[PDB]
Amino acid sequence: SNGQITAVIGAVVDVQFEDQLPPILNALEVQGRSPRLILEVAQHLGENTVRTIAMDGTEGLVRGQNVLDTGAPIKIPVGPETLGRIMNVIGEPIDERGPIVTDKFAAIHADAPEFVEMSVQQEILVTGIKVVDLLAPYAKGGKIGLFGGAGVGKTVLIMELINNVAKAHGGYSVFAGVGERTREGNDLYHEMIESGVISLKDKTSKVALVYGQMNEPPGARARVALTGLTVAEYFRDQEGQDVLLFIDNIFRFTQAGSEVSALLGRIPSAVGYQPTLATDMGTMQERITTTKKGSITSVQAIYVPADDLTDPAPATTFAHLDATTVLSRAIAELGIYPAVDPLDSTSRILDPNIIGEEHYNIARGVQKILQDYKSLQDIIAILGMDELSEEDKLIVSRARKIQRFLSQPFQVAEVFTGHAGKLVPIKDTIKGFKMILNGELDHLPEVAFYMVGPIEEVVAKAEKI
Amino acid sequence: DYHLETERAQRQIKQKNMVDWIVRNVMKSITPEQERLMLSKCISDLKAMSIKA
Amino acid sequence: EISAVLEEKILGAAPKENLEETGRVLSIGDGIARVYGLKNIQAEEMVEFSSGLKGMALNLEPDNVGIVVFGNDKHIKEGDIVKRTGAIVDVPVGEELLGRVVDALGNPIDGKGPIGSKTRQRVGVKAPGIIPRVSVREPMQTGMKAVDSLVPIGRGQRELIIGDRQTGKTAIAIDAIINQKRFNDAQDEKKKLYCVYVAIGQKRSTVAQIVKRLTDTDAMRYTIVVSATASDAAPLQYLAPYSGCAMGEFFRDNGKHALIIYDDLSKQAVAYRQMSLLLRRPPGREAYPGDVFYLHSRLLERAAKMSESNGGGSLTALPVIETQAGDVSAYIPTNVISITDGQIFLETELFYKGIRPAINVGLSVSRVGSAAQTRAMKQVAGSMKLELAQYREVAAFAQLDASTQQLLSRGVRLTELLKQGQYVPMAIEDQVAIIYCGVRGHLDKVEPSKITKFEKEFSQHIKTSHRDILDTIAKEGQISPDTDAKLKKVVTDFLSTFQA
Amino acid sequence: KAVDPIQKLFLDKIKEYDQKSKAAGGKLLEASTEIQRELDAELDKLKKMYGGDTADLSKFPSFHFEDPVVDPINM
Ligand SMILES: Nc1ncnc2c1ncn2[C@@H]1O[C@H](COP(=O)(O)OP(=O)(O)OP(=O)(O)O)[C@@H](O)[C@H]1O
Ligand SMILES: Nc1ncnc2c1ncn2[C@@H]1O[C@H](COP(=O)(O)OP(=O)(O)OP(=O)(O)O)[C@@H](O)[C@H]1O
Ligand SMILES: [Mg+2]
Ligand SMILES: [Mg+2]
Repeated sequence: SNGQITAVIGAVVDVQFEDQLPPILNALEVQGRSPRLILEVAQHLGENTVRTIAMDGTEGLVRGQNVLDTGAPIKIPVGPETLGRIMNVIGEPIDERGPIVTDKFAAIHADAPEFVEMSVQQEILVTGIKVVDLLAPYAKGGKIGLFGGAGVGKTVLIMELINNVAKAHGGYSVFAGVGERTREGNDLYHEMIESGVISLKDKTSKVALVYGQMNEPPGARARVALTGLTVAEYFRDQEGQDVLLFIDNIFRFTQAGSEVSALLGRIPSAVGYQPTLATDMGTMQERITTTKKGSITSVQAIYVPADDLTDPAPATTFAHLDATTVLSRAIAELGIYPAVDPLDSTSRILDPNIIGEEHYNIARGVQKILQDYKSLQDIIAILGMDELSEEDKLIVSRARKIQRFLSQPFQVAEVFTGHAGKLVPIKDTIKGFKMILNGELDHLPEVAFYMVGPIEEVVAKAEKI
Repeated sequence: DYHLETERAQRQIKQKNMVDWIVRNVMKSITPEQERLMLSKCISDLKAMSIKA
Repeated sequence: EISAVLEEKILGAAPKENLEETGRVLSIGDGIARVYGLKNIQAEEMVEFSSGLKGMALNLEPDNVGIVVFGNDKHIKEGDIVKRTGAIVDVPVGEELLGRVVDALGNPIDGKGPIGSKTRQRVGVKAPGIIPRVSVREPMQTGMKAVDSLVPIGRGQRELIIGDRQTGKTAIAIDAIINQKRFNDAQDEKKKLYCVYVAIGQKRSTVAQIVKRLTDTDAMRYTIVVSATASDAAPLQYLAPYSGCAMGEFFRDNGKHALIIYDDLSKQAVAYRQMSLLLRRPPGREAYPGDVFYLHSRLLERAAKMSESNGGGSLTALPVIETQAGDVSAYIPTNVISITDGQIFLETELFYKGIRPAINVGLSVSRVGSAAQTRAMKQVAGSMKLELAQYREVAAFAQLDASTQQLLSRGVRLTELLKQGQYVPMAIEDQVAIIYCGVRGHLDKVEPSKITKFEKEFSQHIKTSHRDILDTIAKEGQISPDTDAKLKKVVTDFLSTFQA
Repeated sequence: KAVDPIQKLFLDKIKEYDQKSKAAGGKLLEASTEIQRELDAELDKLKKMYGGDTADLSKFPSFHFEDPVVDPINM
């Protein structure tokens, strides 16, 4: 039927319907509004009034304004025709190339795959990054989370993974920009234009982009991730393809959910969060999976507010991921890029029966050396290096060489620095770290280990000095 | 600068006492016949607003 | 004289008491007024009280309307009459505000008279999207040698000025405003820039001194000062950044270029925290509301570089954040760092040692970088950045080799070269020449205490009988190796002439 | 035109004050004591600040070139 706006507070619009109530998650179109204001029903308030979250701004809304029930949730175009196109939260094209002419639509809200639709295959995905491919290796089909604060480098790691994996992938790709800079989305779009992954002149585009950024109202930022999920779910189930899903970033989705939680009349959770943060994140993340119909490899960035890991939103996101890559500000202060914490990143593929016995033993030896160095740093900061024994000096020297060799010049970061980006095969990674752990390179200065890809570049840089 | 400050101070003082004398004389300007005329004009304006429905 | 002004003010003060759907104040307190009535009022609509104050209709409850008062609450009593204006909260915009000090609502407080504005713009306007945006490619010249070399700013960029109290944040911002006089007085309309200074929570004497400093340097002719001082109400301090952003968005949407400074956004967040705590909203991190990130993000997203189809305009933001004990790990600084494109960190330790501006090179970065610089400045700043990185690498442990002592001396000379006095910004050609002399080893025989005197005398010498060098630099746009050799020869001649 | 009686009365009082000020030669008309005291205090403060007590500032001041003694050229 037809409803009327009875309250507007923030991005929360209460609308009263006369005859029949639209269901929860149903999309309502506001009449008399030019740029398609769409409201999603969140709860039935009672007395034939429902409460909705707006997918755009609520300015210019008067009380009693007519709103029309569409009889369905937010439906978004899915298919081969969405490749190479940019879409907003409600699936409208925003790349100014005309409408997306497709026959297939899907609702952005869907139930998670069941317990019987699960695959347990764990095959290592080689990324070309030494700290990733050694300590927390990625899996072909599975969830990867890049945790990081403000300015520690997550977009650079996202772009490096897209450069190293998505171009030489073959299957498909979906990017979901969630609450980030619109400049980043413009730069990524033009990057995919130049690299040939998007073709403006013809077909055979491989990546579909969905963008809802930080200038959007909190209603739009809380649903654009589901739109990108819907594109990836169609490419996985109805086509049986291997899909790459990049999301940047998840915390904007779970923060936009908390911005409207006070306006929904909810009691706030601990540290002023939404009391349904865990359940909303669970229902969102369980749709991203590798099924028996198709495979999805997902890379999601996660923001930690005020450089805190015990915040409820990243602490909830930790249990929903296979591989974690935690980025630390203190490592970035030391000039090591990427600033991956080696003692805080886990993969669950790091098993001697999956990635090899030598690879597992080298990774655990590196982690033990860095833990011993971290324990020694307290005595080093006070009494200096003179009080240390000879084995402690060897531990410190090898650990500093290991920390320098974990850094790697990225191809996407060259404009920041000028170093040529290096792609390191995993056999060269385990050979170089086995050489460092065996003490075969103790006679080299540690500066030669800095910003070089293979161990041959370490020897060449040491001989250059 | 001294001439400018002196003229500005005299202008400010002239404005202040003119405003105060205008307030006092306006409070002394009310006559009952003009009060009845103003009340009739207010009633006519209220009736004109009543017409504009 | 005076009587004509009195007649004009009387004739312009038409009450026009007709229709006027109104409401009654049920209760007044804590800066929030509950109004019974106003059935057809809109959300975020400006209203007027009976005492002349103005407010914004925040909450559209069924039986009442919650209104945020832009002023003191002692002028409003129970049962007052609230009139709706029919417009969402808007401020006057235009070129009429240039040279004016206004409050958060746009009312002039400098005593210069009314503003003859023709257009008004709302303060809650959404930011441009992906398509109407283009990459930042035009340079923003603040006139500071360290900023223009190491942490460059482009037009449309959002660059944060973050540091402790009394470290020179306002000094950098005012020098950036003053430096645009050479562009504004020139003929190139594309390089002209219009400045907006938003003073939030400061003392009134400080704002008066800033306005006098801008008037003495004649930077006031292209500057709008939006003032919300420490004695003003918290809603005025909250509204002032958005009013100034609307005034800068006027130039942004009309093909012009505007630079806006919010000094400081930490005091605006304190005022908004007071407003939310008086609204009984749930406190979060450090008792702040959970939408303070959205507050700064919706303010700063309106500063962007438009496309050529949108007029080619731009709005540049310089937010200011005051930290406690140099902590950039707090909530508000981390929010503004995540929003903006880069920061300029100011150190208390460097400020106590006389290094002014006290810019931390290791912490202040700019994500735009090479697109925000000219060719000659970028060519010399890459070498300067590499040499300062080498100096910071070798001075961390040396607390020796001839090469290490050479790098230490070079880094000391570059550090003394980047020091600049207050209120005297430099043109980009003078900075390019100065950094060229520092980088190329021309200061190797010069003591670090005489670098400033050498810099002044070399600038005088270049402006005296080396105008053809500046003409060649402006024509080429860079430094060719032939002109590099000529510059090395005339530098050697100048240093031999000064002392022999 | 629908001229308000209050605005017309205000204009009549302003014209009356202007005519009386012309009759009074532009002097202050029926000013209160406190305004006169504040005017005298401000005039005295500006006279002391601008040095009007030393000499009359409404006229052209006279100047004397302080006779210079150069440094000893000889030793
Ligand atoms: N691999 C790298 N090589 C060189 N510099 C790097 C690298 N990674 C990050 N940086 C530096 O860190 C800065 C921050 O990068 P980026 O914008 O990707 O961080 P982020 O974690 O996404 O930040 P935000 O959360 O604010 O979006 C870069 O602009 C660059 O200066
Ligand atoms: N480059 C400079 N050269 C000389 N003095 C400087 C320079 N920069 C700043 N100062 C001085 O440092 C003092 C503090 O600077 P300023 O007031 O700009 O800092 P601020 O961070 O805005 O302080 P506040 O926290 O009080 O706002 C002033 O006395 C100013 O003159
Ligand atoms: Mg990022
Ligand atoms: Mg200041």
